[PDB]
Amino acid sequence: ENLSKLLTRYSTLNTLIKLSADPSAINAARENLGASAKNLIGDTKNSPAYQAVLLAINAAVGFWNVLGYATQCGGNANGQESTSSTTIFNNEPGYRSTSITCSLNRYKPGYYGPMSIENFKKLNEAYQILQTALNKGLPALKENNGTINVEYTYTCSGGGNTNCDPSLFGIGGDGRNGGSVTKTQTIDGKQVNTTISSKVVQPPHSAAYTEITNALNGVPDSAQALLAQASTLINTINTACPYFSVTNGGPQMEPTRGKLCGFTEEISAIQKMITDAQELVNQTSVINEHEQSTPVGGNNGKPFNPFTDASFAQGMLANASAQAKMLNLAHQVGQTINPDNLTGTFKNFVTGFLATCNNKSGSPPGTVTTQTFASGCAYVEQTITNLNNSIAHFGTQEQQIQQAENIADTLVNFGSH
Amino acid sequence: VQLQESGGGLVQPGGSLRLSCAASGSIFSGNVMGWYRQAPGKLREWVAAITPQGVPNYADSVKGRFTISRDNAKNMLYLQMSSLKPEDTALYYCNRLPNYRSWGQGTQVTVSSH
Ligand SMILES: CC(=O)N[C@H]1[C@H](O[C@H]2[C@@H](O)[C@@H](CO)O[C@@H](O[C@H]3[C@H](O)[C@@H](O)[C@H](O)O[C@@H]3CO)[C@@H]2O)O[C@H](CO)[C@@H](O[C@@H]2O[C@@H](C)[C@@H](O)[C@@H](O)[C@@H]2O)[C@@H]1O[C@@H]1O[C@H](CO)[C@H](O)[C@H](O[C@H]2O[C@H](CO)[C@H](O)[C@H](O)[C@H]2O)[C@H]1O[C@@H]1O[C@@H](C)[C@@H](O)[C@@H](O)[C@@H]1O
Repeated sequence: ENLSKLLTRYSTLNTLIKLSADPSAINAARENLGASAKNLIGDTKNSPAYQAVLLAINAAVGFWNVLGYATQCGGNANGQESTSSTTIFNNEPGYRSTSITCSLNRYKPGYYGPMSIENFKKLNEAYQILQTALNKGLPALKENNGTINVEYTYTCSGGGNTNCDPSLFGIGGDGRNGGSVTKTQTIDGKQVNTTISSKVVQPPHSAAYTEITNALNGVPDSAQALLAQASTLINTINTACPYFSVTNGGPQMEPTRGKLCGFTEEISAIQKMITDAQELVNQTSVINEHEQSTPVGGNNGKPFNPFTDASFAQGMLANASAQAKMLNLAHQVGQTINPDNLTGTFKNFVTGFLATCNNKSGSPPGTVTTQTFASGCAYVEQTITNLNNSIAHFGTQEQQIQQAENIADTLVNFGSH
Repeated sequence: VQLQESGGGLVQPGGSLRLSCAASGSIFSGNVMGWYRQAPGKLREWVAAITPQGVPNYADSVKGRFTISRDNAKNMLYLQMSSLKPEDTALYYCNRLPNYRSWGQGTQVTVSSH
């Protein structure tokens, strides 16, 4: 009906309309958005956005740390059965080992069977890149131009084994022993130089093997790019759907054998966490494109008119709403995996395995040992705790973001007429 | 999906109070929870918060006088106020952090010399 009988009931609205008419209050609100933007995209420990990115990525890594030791893999480079082919990937979490062996012969790679070596190559590379970056520490979300260097090895023995043949890498026909090739590769739209080198080794009393070294120079470490790597890791597991079987007083794996894509509730959560972090990282560009540091007021030195001097308000609203979205999504990521709200086999998988570390003493993130297998070793519990801590310490900033969203919303309304 | 505050009333400066909030499990469980107030002529202000594992943190205006706490078995949040001043007068409210869409009715706290 009329404004008074309305403000009788909703007195915090009267106060809002008063702030919306006062430049000193509008500018105070804009200073605040400036500051909370910095907490969100310029900080690390105290940013919920950062902790949520880090959690999504660590969940992916942790899932493979738990289950890789038990995953069948093998065959030759053409994706077919091999007779006698042993292919060993270094710095992976295998049974009592820092390497995973793929030497399942005779059976044909594919669904409900052994993972082909082409897939394991895709999986490995993403794993080495993620663990390398986890080790050096993830950058703040605004820093999206950084790079790192990544290096990893794998070997081939057995007669018939085509997995390290030089034509696969563009190295000469000769040149398995000593040959090398340097070649730009394309990763998340950026240009990476990659050197691939081959040597033959002939030990004293045991079989000859080829060793391949991959050196990736200028890999991007931005949140966007590392989320793409996590996505490759978990999608390759889920699409290839290989067979696994576990060596089980202590925690109980459910199911104990079968196909890996059969952890549907776990892979769907992981994929949703990644998706939610991708969309969270995309608010970064909306914040940057609507900076709030220019002060506002009336003009020709007249007093401020909220119905005509407020064309800045659409920007202010977009900036505030984006921040509120980064906060809600960060919280969503954590709730998808927090064991306090899980049941059944899923809860058991998380508290039993994913959120634990059997490595020897807690060594730094990104670290594989002979005792990594069957546990997550990706700081999943500590990351949950720190997400919650950052959120508790964002109490005031969340309230300021809401006030600036309300002020800008009021001004946008006034200015339609 | 429900928030119910209680325990408030009129007290004397230097006096003391205990507020309770009853929350539904879907809000409470596994979530940071916190307390807020809205004083006359102002917008809602954040007061205190506490993580599921029990770690508290407070706004500068109340630090050292208020204690926040939670009971995870019964879905309850509490706020214990000491050394109260008139400036602490307001409608007190509870929620999770980040905030659920809909707020409860709150509980009125008034501090007045006499
Ligand atoms: C099959 C194989 O590995 N042959 C190489 C040979 O291995 C034997 C020796 O190490 C020997 C030492 O005493 O031991 C044998 O294993 C024994 C153990 O000693 C014993 O303790 C245990 O109980 O039993 C096992 C066996 O049951 C090893 O099997 O060693 C040769 C000498 O070091 C090596 O040849 C050298 O390197 C090559 C690249 C070549 O230039 C030679 O001139 C050089 O001296 C053998 O490697 C194979 O050699 C043949 C040529 O005769 C081929 O060139 C072959 O490559 C082609 O074919 C393969 C198929 O196997 C691929 O399809 C590829 O596309 C072709 O280009 C080459 O095998 C490859 O390279 C080696 C290093 C390894 O990675 C294989 O997996 C590769 O396929």
